[PDB]
Amino acid sequence: EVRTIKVFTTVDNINLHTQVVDMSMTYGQQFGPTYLDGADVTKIKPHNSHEGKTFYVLPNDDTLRVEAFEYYHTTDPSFLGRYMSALNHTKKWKYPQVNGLTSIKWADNNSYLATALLTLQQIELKFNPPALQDAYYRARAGEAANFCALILAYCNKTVGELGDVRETMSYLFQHANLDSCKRVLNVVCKTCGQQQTTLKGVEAVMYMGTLSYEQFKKGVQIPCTCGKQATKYLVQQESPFVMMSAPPAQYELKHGTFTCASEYTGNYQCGHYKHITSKETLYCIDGALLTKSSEYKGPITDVFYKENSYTTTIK
Amino acid sequence: RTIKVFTTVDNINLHTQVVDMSMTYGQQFGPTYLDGADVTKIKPHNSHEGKTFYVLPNDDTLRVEAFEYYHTTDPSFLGRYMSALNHTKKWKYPQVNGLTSIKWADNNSYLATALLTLQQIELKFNPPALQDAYYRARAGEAANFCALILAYCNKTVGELGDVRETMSYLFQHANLDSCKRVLNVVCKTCGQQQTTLKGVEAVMYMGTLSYEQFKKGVQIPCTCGKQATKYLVQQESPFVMMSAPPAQYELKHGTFTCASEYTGNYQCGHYKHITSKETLYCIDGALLTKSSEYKGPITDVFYKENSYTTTIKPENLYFQ
Ligand SMILES: [Zn+2]
Ligand SMILES: [Zn+2]
Repeated sequence: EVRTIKVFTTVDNINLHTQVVDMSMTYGQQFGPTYLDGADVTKIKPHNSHEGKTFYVLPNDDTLRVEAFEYYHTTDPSFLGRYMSALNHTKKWKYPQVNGLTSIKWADNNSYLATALLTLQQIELKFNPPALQDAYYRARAGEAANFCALILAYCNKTVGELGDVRETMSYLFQHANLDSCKRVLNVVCKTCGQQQTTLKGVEAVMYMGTLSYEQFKKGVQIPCTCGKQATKYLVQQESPFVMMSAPPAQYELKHGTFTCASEYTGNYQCGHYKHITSKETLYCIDGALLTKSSEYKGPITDVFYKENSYTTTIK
Repeated sequence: RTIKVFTTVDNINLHTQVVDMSMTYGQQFGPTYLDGADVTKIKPHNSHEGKTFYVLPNDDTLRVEAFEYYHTTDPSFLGRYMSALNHTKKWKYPQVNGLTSIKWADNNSYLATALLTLQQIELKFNPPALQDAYYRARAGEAANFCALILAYCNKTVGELGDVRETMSYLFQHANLDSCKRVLNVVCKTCGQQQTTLKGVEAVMYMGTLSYEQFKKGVQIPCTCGKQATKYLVQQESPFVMMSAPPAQYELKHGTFTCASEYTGNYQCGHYKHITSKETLYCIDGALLTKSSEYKGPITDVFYKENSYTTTIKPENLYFQ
């Protein structure tokens, strides 16, 4: 009167849970949304050949919730669904090697993801969630569908939406081990005196307002709260890299003075990112396309620099 | 001879300048504006001494000032803001039913109902520019707020606007972080699937005007081919906005906060605003009409909210 097969369910592909399913009910009626080898089988009834196979499901009990938390480092019950929704699209993208880096061929307004992925491959960073570390290793090998889908899911963005590199890195850095990173700034006003500040973690590696790391060390003019103008400069830096960002204008990149950079062009509300990396010369990676030149000038928005330990000699 | 003036991108940080009356403002500052009017090709006058002029964010410091005030990095923003402001400063902003409206001009009806709506829902803007201008607009000086909405939406004065699109852009610049929405979709073949939305997506819905109908269930396609039922499980927000393609719809006193009526089509049309107070009021630019009931082609309805949790049991969804 009820026929069954044995299957395995999982939210992480590591902890497998035996389930006996009724062959007259769909997987969705028994599990909720269900996937077999990436394929959506929610509307399907079980087949004899499915016996023994592993199905991804969403976490709808305490056991699966704890396992999702330990793998993704999220308590949001919608995370896996939104990740699977992104993954439906990113699994169709192509991820060619371009000058030895995994890129992404243009699809679905994904240029900001391409330059973020290329950047992550050139700065020293360790991700805390096992799912993000695991997917990053796979991305490095040219299978970046899981990693891109996770990026979208951790930024709560959907495929096709406009992405911003600065916001994207900020979300990802929040899931990286940047706790030891340290930054000390000093701000001097001719009338108010000087004020020092110490930043840790993500705030210690990102700055908004200047693209030049060397200008940041020499001092930048910023509005002072007294209404006058003041000079802010970097006193100390402890981090494996720094990310310098600014509202775009026209900026010149020169070989050997930076690690990599992002350029933003086209319609501002739905624009296009290109990646520039410094190797033996400058390479402009534009999705699957490659060009090379001695220098590069354009609307740069983010520049990444290598760092270890810096202390100023100023004052 | 020469005179001292102030340049600015945000009207907070003022940069002292000396200009000469023999050259244009443009030769000295680049593109330059005085209360929205383009004075790039104008020579300074005696009577300009001490006035504050907007300039484009043409070095790193000014680009930081513009970013901190407007929360955009678009280099075209300031020019577009000024171009709109040169017009919106000439609009009239009468008080209608205790609310700041806009007298009709330049196809601005969508901005009027957006402005009237913002004065009736709880919303905090993140950009200082929008915060400051909203407060001024609440008090009746809405020219800068209206010009900023145009700039943020990449719309020019005179262009046909869309209220739903306009609110999307404004909500994008509002603190909606803690807003949350949980939905359930039930298919007889596929079972249940729950979805959670945050931010702008948690307060906006396209497909039905009726908040009550959203709670009770709406029919949608399922990828298996049958129709499924989508309904609201949980809502945490100070308001919700329900939108639909325009259709004849009856608004009843006490059942909604305010709504937008649209007459026209995809190329050209006109919006009016309907608010529920002691009775229903249709604010049509400067014009006020009071009615016990209202019937019209409604496209957006706003409702007050705080915390909602469904009492539907999935197993009973179709007992209706
Ligand atoms: Zn000061
Ligand atoms: Zn179905």
